[PDB]
Amino acid sequence: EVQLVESGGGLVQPGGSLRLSCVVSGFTFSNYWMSWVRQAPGKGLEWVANIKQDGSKKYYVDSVTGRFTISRDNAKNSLYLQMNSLRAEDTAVYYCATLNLELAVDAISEALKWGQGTLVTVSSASTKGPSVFPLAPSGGTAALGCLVKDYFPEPVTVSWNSGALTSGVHTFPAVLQSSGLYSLSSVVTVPSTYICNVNHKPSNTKVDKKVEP
Amino acid sequence: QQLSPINIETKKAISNARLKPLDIHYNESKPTTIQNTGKLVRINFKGGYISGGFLPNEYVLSSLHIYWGKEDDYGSNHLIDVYKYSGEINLVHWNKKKYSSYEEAKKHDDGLIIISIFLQVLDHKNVYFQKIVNQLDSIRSANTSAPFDSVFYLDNLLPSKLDYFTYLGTTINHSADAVWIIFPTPINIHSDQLSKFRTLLSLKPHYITENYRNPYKLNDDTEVYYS
Amino acid sequence: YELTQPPSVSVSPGQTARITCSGDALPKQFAYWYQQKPGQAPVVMIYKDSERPSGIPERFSGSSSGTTVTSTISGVQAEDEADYYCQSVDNSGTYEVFGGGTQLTVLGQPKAAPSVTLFPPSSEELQANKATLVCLISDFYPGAVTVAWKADSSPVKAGVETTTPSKQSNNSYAASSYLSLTPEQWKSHRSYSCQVTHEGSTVEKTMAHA
Repeated sequence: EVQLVESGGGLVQPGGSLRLSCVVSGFTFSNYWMSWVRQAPGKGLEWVANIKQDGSKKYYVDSVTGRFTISRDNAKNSLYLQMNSLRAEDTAVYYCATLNLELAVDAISEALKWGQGTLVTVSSASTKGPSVFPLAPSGGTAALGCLVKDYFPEPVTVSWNSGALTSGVHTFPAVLQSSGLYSLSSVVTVPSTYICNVNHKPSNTKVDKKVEP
Repeated sequence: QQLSPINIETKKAISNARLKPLDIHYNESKPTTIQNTGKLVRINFKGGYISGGFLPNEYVLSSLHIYWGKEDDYGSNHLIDVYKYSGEINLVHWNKKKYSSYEEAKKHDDGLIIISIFLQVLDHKNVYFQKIVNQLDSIRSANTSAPFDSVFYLDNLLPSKLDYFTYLGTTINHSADAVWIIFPTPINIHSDQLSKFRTLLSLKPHYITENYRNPYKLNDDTEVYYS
Repeated sequence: YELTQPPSVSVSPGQTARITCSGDALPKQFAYWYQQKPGQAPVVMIYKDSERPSGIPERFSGSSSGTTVTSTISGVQAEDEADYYCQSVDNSGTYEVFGGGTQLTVLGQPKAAPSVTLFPPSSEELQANKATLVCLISDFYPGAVTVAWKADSSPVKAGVETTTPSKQSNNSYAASSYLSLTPEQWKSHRSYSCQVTHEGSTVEKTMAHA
């Protein structure tokens, strides 16, 4: 099967530099033209740039030209993106994907999948890890959760018991407090041990909080 | 069930009335991209269709393929009365009406229909075929594709006379069943035009001097029809 | 070069939706259609104008005529409420482009009341000299509420942080409000309350200390 595991960057200062990457599996990466697409929070999809199989032709947006550059290694089976002189308007989720099936040898329909993306936040502000607090419980069901307070920037991933518990779990979108630090909480409803797995990557934090009554 | 290509014997091939005059409409057709597949040159298209003849409904044109050999007098996939042409062009059409994708089409015996147009080197510089030759710079390397950058009308590559043979065979790589439509009348080209196709590369590396496939035995339950 | 599609289209369940894109290079080039749901990556519904992938419902079909390409959803379901973007190249075939994006809103969604769970300040947070009351509001349609924090009948204003409503998977909305107190502020009342109002209906939850 096709998977486009989009690793890469995170928080960076304005005017700074980063290098995203996209490892691919499931189809002959060597045969396809590959392309980067970005999507800002609450905004539409924007094509950034593409590259020819051998790498003899690269095309970008009619902006962003002189600072962004694509590369690829077909042996290691991955796509790359250097980006310098970063702006606030480059703040987006960057997606690695094949778009054109006409520009591909032995084209397959399966190779049009998209990955999860990597968030690229550009901000003068500094990194801050969250304080995770337990939310204790008290007609046949109950509710408990974890409180991820004061972090920056996005995102944070809360799972419950290593991604085993899925049903009943609600991870709410974060408030953006006046202070400038994000803050959210994840809840799970249960029948009348539960451990939330908090992970803030830019801050590089990993808290696994046990909730008890 | 029956492998392609074959040799079409005119003596053995029968004349069926169901094979009516063919409706060929490449008016909407325009080339999207051109490719070096590692085996051959392939131009992808958007638009146009074939209909009438013996078809139950119209089949939309999908792609164009080109086959050649190391010698100018031996390059076609198909033969007619054991005669081999300089090269063969295939045009793959599929049943868009019935099936929801080209990949679903391959899976069925009524899914694909492939026209064959023969190339014969005759000391005549084909003005239309040259437009494909001009794109060969952009795909010299193996497994590379560039957009087709020229005004090009596909129905300028159709032969003078459109009488045809037909049989139930397969796609060249045997990936799927395909009803073939073979035009005996070829089109004229120059040797220098075909010469550039041999300067393409492939999967150690080596130039694609030839890419045709050798003929197969006609099965007991496979008959070739004629218009 | 840009692809033009209407930013919004409204339809009711069981009706035939049509979303169209426009562009000068559509006679030359093929289009693609991507559905996108909240907090998820784009997924192809149709490719090369009219080709459906395995897994996509038969509802979804694509047609093309000249400089327009029209994605069509028959017997539309609430499931299909999502953004749909069309994708194509320019006539050179090198510069890829997405359309503006079409917000497909499905009508006749029934009035859903908000579920409310109020969490008090944790035992741990009080040791840090802070106190945050967490009000979680889930499963309400349409996507809009108002939140009134009541410190023992008295309305509170300071330290209140309430989210904007967010579209979920099940197509109802969710929100969360965070009241900030000091330990003493929290401890000097017999009760606080989160009162969420939705379509002229105020449902509330309450907790004390002891």
